[PDB]
Amino acid sequence: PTLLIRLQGPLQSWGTRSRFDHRDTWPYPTKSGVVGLLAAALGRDRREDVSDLAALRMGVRVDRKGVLKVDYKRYFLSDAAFLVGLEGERALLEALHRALKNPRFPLYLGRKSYVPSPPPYLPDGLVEAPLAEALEGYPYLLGGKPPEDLLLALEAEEGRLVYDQPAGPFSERRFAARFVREEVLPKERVPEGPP
Repeated sequence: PTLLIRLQGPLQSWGTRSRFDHRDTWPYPTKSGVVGLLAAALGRDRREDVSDLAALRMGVRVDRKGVLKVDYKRYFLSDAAFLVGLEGERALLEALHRALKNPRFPLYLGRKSYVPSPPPYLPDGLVEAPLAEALEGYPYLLGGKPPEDLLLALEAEEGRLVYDQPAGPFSERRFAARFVREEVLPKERVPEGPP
């Protein structure tokens, strides 16, 4: 029902495309960034259609915000940890689940050489629940319970616009606006981690 992935590492960078400067970063993973990673895992050529991936409904749980720093110019998120969920058609999610375990192309957290640690694959990440519940109920990515309430950023029908919805093959760089709603997730909801 919902595929969960971990985006965690010493360095990450995420771009929207109301066109975005490659030297900037969004505060948490973007739909375009995540779909790019999914496509890499599947081994898709950049010219290939990604409408099936774009149709997935995405949510982000910010387990650890990480600190905004400069890489030498280039902004990045230091030591951030994100849980990302994707809800949609089962066969595709299962294919993605397998692809993430053994990615056909290297997975990077934004800029090539930002290596994930731990890897994005979560062995128990394919949850039979809709997006919000899947994200709410997954164990904290770091040890213990979250010490404070978490940010949850959900694809929605209303809210704030972000131009990160892949609307054609990545080679064309065609993106549309989607609404993302930011909510506060009570810390008591999240089971004790790590996964």
